Amino acid sequence: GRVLLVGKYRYHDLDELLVEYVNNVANKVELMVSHDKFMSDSLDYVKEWLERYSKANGNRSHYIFTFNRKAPGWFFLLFKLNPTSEIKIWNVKALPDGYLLANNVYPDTNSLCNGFKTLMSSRR
Amino acid sequence: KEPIIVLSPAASSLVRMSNVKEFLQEGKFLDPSKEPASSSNLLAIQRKSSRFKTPIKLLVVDNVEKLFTKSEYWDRVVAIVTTGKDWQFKNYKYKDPQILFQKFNGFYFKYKGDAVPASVKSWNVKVLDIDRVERFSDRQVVEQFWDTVENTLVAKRYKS
Amino acid sequence: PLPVNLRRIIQNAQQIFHLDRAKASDLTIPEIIHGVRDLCKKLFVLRGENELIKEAQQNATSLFQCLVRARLATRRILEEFRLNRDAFEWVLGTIEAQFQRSLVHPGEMVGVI
Amino acid sequence: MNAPDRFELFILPDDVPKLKITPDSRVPNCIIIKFEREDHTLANLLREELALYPDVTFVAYKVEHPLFANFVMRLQTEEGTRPKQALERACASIINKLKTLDHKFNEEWNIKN
Amino acid sequence: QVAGLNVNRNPKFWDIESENRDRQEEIDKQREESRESRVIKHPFFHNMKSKE
Amino acid sequence: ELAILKEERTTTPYLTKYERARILGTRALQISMNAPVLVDIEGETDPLQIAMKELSQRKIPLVIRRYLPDGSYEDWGCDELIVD
Repeated sequence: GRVLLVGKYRYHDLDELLVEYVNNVANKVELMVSHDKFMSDSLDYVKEWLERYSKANGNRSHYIFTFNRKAPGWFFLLFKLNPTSEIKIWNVKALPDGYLLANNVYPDTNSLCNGFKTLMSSRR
Repeated sequence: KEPIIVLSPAASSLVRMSNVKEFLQEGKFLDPSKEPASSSNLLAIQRKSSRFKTPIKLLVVDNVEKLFTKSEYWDRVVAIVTTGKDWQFKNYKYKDPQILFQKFNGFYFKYKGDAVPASVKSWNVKVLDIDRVERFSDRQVVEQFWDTVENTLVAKRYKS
Repeated sequence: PLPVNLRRIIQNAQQIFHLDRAKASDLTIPEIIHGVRDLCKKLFVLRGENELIKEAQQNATSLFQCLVRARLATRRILEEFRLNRDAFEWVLGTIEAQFQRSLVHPGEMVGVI
Repeated sequence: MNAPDRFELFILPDDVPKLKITPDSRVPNCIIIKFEREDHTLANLLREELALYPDVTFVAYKVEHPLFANFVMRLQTEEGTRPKQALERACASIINKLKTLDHKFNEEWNIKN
Repeated sequence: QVAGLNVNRNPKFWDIESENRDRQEEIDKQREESRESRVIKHPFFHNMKSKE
Repeated sequence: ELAILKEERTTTPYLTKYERARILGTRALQISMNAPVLVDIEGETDPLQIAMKELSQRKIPLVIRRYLPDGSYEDWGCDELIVD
């Protein structure tokens, strides 16, 4: 087909679609993986590690990222405010322009972390 | 400051980052479809010429979005490789292909006997043919490409 | 009259690779000898491993091999033409390809011609 | 039998535009103009007028075939000037030249009448 | 105007159920069609299943 | 019996001009008779041009059978014959 649509994104050829969408998504995924707050292990192990780290460091709120094995192309953001606070998981989508969290597009992982902290502060 | 050679990130390109080093430098052409994809978008090659006493070091860049933040980098561009696709030039210095191709050297690589795309014929770019079977002409084609590039380099009075 | 023009090939190589200037060649003598010797065995007019086929194939290219050896001598290559390596493999490949292209095509109605 | 109508030399069909302009991308700031139902009378006038402008670096025309009434003109100006503006300036300048020529001829004819 | 015949369709002497069943049989036969595979020429295109 | 094994094929490995012309004609006719096309067509519409495009990419699904004078023959695929 002369016109290709991937959600709201519109492309004109297979190579254009590939380069503009898939390469950017892969780069953002690598940036998320290379980020200091990433863990590719299983969700239960991520929850256990977060619980242990929060119990050991109950003076701060800890957030980590992990793979969304059920929904490919997504990420689970698990954050625990304190040992007494329940672990809350948020959904992050790997988009070509960045990461979509709470209907907000963040160009980089550090920008995503700053936005998450600002959202937590505002909701608090 | 090393000059820059720009390649098309298109998958149909006959010259990609995976096989650019063996082609432009070593003179041997390999099919890029069979070669594994290269993770690095920056590469460095060495050119030996009779016009220059010493070999010239050049930088090969596939995507200019993350490497052309400054306008002064465009002064180092000595060759542009395109696949005849308009969408390559969305983020370029001259978003119109024509002006880019009068202000820069454009090269299009096609197999011998294949028909040239219409947009390529409407642009000011050189056409370089690579035979599908015989491999001795790869050095000749590379020599033509480097002849054009060296003419541009000498015209720019580059220091090496 | 003989196939594939050698003079044209050599001057094309000289123009392509810029074989002017007093620069010294990097083409060793054994490469020249072995390259020409191997080229004189890849001019296939007849395919097959039969001994009689090999004898006919050797007979069919005697004059042309004499021409090639007369032109691509060691002294002439190093001094008169001043080819370098890359020009030398280019010349050998071009000679082989043009010779293959100059053969007669099965199905010619040569009697009427 | 196959002779075309003579009025086709100057009568323009409705679907055929009198003047089609297409850019020439091989060189910067160049256009190709196709005049329909015209010949050397307009073409040579325009060409020799434009050749004198300092900002016009290339101007030429050709009639592809005498049996077809059209010609194609190539124009290529400096960086500052758009070629179509140069063509308009040429047309206006020739019009003024013809106007003053007519006025002077009328004066002379009245004097010598 | 399709069933222009005046044939008495009394259930006592006419098997309406059989004719109806045959009618959905033939209508489902009409719904039945054919499909074939798609061929695309692209370096990164491969005719594979999801698991494949 | 009459067929010659692939290992002992001694004819030329190149597509002669007569074979090229006949292959192009047959493929063009078949395409004009609504045969499937094995290459992607950008904007081409002429059957002969599509056939030439197929031949350049070694995608023509035809076999050349070369008849030796004694009656034996060699079967060459158009995908394994070298074309200039």
